[PDB]
Amino acid sequence: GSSGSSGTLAKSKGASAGREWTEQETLLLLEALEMYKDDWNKVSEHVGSRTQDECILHFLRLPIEDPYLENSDSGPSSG
Repeated sequence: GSSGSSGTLAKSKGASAGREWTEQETLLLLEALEMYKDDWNKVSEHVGSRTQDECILHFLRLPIEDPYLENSDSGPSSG
């Protein structure tokens, strides 16, 4: 089924337990993406609790870049 150019899709997560990227991690990934942009081996190390593979994936997950749009707030300290 094809409607538009972009591959429309939705992700439903709630019960499936496993791994999760925390706002903290998300940033780390970027920090390295600047220095070890290509050097994945290091990237996986920069983060801390992530492997080369995982890192690569996460990278292809983040939302689209916007010119001007108020993003969510850090909020409380999620435990």
